[PDB]
Amino acid sequence: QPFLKRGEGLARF
Amino acid sequence: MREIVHIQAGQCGNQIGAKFWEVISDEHGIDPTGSYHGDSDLQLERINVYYNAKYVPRAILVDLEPGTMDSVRSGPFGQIFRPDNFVFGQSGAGNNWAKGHYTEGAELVDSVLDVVRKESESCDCLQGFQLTHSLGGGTGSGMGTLLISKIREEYPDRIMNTFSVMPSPKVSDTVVEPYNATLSVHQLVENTDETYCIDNEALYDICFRTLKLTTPTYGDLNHLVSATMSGVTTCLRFPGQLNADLRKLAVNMVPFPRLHFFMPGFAPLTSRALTVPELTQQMFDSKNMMAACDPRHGRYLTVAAIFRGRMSMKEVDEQMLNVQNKNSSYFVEWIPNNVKTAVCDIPPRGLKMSATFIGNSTAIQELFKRISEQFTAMFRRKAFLHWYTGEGMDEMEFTEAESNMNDLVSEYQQYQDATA
Amino acid sequence: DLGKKLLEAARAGQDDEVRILMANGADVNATDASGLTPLHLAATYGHLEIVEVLLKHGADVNAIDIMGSTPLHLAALIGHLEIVEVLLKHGADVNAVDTWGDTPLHLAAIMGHLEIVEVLLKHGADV
Amino acid sequence: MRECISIHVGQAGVQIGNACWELYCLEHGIQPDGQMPDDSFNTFFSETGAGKHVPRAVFVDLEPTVIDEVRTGTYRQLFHPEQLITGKEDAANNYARGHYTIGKEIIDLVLDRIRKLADQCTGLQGFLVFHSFGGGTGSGFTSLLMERLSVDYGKKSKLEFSIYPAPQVSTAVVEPYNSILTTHTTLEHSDCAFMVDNEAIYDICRRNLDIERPTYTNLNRLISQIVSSITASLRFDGALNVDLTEFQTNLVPYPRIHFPLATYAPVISAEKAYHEQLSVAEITNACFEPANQMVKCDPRHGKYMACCLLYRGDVVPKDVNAAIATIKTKRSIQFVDWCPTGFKVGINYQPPTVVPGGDLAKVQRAVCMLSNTTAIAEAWARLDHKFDLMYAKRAFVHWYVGEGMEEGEFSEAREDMAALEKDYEEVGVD
Ligand SMILES: Nc1nc2c(ncn2[C@@H]2O[C@H](COP(=O)(O)OP(=O)(O)OP(=O)(O)O)[C@@H](O)[C@H]2O)c(=O)[nH]1
Ligand SMILES: COc1cc2c(c(OC)c1OC)-c1ccc(OC)c(=O)cc1[C@@H](NC(C)=O)CC2
Ligand SMILES: Nc1nc2c(ncn2[C@@H]2O[C@H](COP(=O)(O)OP(=O)(O)O)[C@@H](O)[C@H]2O)c(=O)[nH]1
Ligand SMILES: [Mg+2]
Repeated sequence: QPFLKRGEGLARF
Repeated sequence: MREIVHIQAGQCGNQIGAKFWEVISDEHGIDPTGSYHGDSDLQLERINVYYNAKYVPRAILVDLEPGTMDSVRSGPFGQIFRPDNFVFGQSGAGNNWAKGHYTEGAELVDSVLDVVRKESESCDCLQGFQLTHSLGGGTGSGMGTLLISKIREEYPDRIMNTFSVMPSPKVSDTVVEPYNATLSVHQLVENTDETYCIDNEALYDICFRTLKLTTPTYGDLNHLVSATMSGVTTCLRFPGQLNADLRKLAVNMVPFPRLHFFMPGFAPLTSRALTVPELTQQMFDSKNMMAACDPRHGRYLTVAAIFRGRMSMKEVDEQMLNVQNKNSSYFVEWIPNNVKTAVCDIPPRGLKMSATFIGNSTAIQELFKRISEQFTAMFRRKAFLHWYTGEGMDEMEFTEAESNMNDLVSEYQQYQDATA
Repeated sequence: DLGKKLLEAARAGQDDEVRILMANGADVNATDASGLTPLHLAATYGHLEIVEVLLKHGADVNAIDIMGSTPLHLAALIGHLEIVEVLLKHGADVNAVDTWGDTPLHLAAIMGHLEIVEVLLKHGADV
Repeated sequence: MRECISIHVGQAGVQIGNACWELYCLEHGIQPDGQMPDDSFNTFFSETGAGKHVPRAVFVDLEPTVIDEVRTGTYRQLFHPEQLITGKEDAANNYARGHYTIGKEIIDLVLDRIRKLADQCTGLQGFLVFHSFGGGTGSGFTSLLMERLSVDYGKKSKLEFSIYPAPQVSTAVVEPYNSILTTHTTLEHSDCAFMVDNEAIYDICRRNLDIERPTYTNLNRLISQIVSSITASLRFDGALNVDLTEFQTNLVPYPRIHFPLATYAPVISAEKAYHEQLSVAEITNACFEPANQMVKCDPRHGKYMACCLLYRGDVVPKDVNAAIATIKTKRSIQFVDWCPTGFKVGINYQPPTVVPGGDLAKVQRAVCMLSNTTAIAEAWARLDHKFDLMYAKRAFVHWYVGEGMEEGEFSEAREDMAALEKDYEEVGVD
């Protein structure tokens, strides 16, 4: 299973 | 922006979500049948935000456990909900985040998103999503976060709001809860715009110490949650005297994208009306916080205060000002005017005057420290780790989430000590 | 190998397996690669009857894995009250510190196992 | 005639427009449906031929709630329906949403509607733009509109009436960022801008009208009284400021320093008991009292670049000259070095008008002084300081970068503001 990376949601801004 | 799409997942999610609809239905005069029986056009001006015209809540009920849909459907207001909106499985999540995020949850998630999608497409203009879930269990936590990420993928430009209950052993002495909540908090820092931290630890303490309840039940704690959720949504639901949606709120409350975890509060707490000084004092009191953090241990980045009821605005403005003036130390000085007040003339049921508090405080790191210490205690003895990896979940996700949450803690700490 | 079968049987709560394995000579103080014994694993997963059976038959109540974890550590951590009491009744080191500096009391406190916190205090736990 | 098109952008701009057009109708005897019992007010109203007078005005907001009230309210028949323009979701107090992501969705529609008004002008002078500094739309979409209008109407003048945010009147934490961003992008595109400090209007309603908590209506009717004072010359065929270009000529010797201070008198409560009407001298002296300024700042501190006095009502020219002469002997009026020191005088002889039943008493003579003074730099400095405090932590910046704006535009704007503060400092250094 691939998992969410740190800062991956920061890309939206 | 107008409409809000409500999602409730898991046991905790559905029980607080049900209580939320009862309170605000009563506030809007929507009866258990979906019939309007209110006494003022104010109650109906923004009914559209949470209801579809009889009035049907724009809510999607989700669980991997079957029985919780039975228990809400026969709940006090269980008939208002659209039947088609109930999306549930039979397996269950077994308090296992990885079952909720990756296996049992992944099998049910596309079915939910089809209901979400048809609720979205019916909206004039979509304002965002709000989710009620617990972080200590399996469905609300694991599948709730899977839903959050799916919605964020399909609606990248919409606001994601969450009311997330934090685990406390005082309420559920289940030792895998720090695992599930850390995995979830990782999801939350990346993918939500606003998260109200509903801390079961604080809920229990309030009920036990403040309310003098010897053995607080989920009904007692949910009483505080429902009142908190009514209060923080007051400006969405009642005519202002404020022209603002969820996005304008997020813009002004969140100075840094990851620091979007709010410490909600309420006054007066309950299970004679207060004066405006009383309201103001109690609203900033640690005892009134729904997150088990001492705000005098940190600093406020931003604060929103909502007063409900007929009251003197010049008294409110003065109370708020002297609190900031008398305790300037507790407020970050490089965000001018970061304490905002709004007032609504409609009070909640059974009350003449109330005040709801939304604080973006660096003291919330104490909540995450508490969870982190419990996660580290379990993780270092590697207990029950196979329950998760056995569902296909990489072990590295554990250390990844723990690192992200610990990064969150220090990020609060540096703004706590930043000077201007 | 009987030791590893016993280890698996203790972790899984297989009461009859534990008995039969022991009847065939299984090493009660077998260790896995990280030093965990059958008593560690039964204490961790809440298997009270196997805990008592292991201790009736020569299990080291104070065995430590690689990380200095005693069985009392793990039961105090996971929250197994009756097992905590049984380990103490058989002489578990109430003040044992593992490789992280933690006593069983401290793990009980961190996890909010308050009945266990009290039990350890009754049995001379330090703080 | 010599038409001016008024554009109202965002909530503040729409609601001030409502008050302004309400007052204009009263001043010219036009009814809420455009009817009334070659006229000079034809600059601001088209004339059909059935005697319907239609404001040369566009209302734009990125959400519909405020403009919906115009379409349903007392003046629902005053404006062309196609004049009132709304999107679906607003700029969320975010300049970048107003200027880039959301604003580009509707900018062409706004320009088409403006083009249709312009095509009904024989000799368009330019535009009057009303907007808040703090709003995502008022700041961000205004800047986009002003850039586009400079290209599509290259030789036309553009004037601004903009609302300066104040903690006492519903500001938000990001507003300072919005104020700087709009000011920087608009600066090269505006010939003259009149700033209204919400705290000054607030102060005046509280002091002069004894309104403890002024509503927007309270504030906007006062604002519209000053705005009407400023645009009267365009609607009554004046001798002074007879066209938009003349505002630059009369008030703005240095193009960047184009923010005159408005001081208005007298503001008198309609509830006050009978009293003698104030003379020309009395209302002229009041033009030099800080409490009457539209922007809070200390004029004693600054120097004047230009100064016009716009009188309305029962005002005899010799009495103006005597009052001004008295001022020059008694007040310390310093002009910057290379600007002529004459006051320019306009007199409109029509009685000043108030909304019937409003807070403002009807008076026999009123005056609005427009002074381009370096003292208003103090207001830019207040703004700039609030911007600096947040920006040093990059607080809230990510919201802007996520909506089509590059982070460098923040420092580019702030640098422009710093040069503007130095413009003020250097023009008035002894
Ligand atoms: N004086 C006055 N100020 C107003 C009025 N309406 C809003 N404001 C001010 O304008 C600023 C808020 O921006 P708005 O104009 O409401 O926002 P907007 O232009 O609609 O932009 P968005 O709503 O963010 O899309 C604040 O500083 C308010 O105090 C008004 O009617 N009169
Ligand atoms: C949809 O409901 C709300 C929306 C908003 C605000 C708010 O708190 C008072 C709300 O009620 C919960 C808000 C919040 C905080 C601010 O600064 C911390 C701000 O600048 C500004 C605000 C609001 N604006 C004002 C002038 O209060 C706009 C966003
Ligand atoms: N405050 C509150 N907490 C709850 C409620 N139901 C469950 N919880 C908490 O949620 C966590 C368990 O998650 P749960 O929702 O029951 O599991 P799920 O069904 O897999 O999402 C524990 O921390 C419980 O204390 C409730 O009604 N109110
Ligand atoms: Mg707006």
